[PDB]
Amino acid sequence: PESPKGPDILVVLLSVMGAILLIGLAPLLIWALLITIHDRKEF
Repeated sequence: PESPKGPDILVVLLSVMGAILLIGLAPLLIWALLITIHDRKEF
């Protein structure tokens, strides 16, 4: 019935899937920021 309706697995799995996405975007965001920072430059 109420087998944890929060299977930590599914919740952990989603959170895991979320962490993976953040990790992948992390360097892109940092690179993007550096690039945006280097690409953006004023003018």
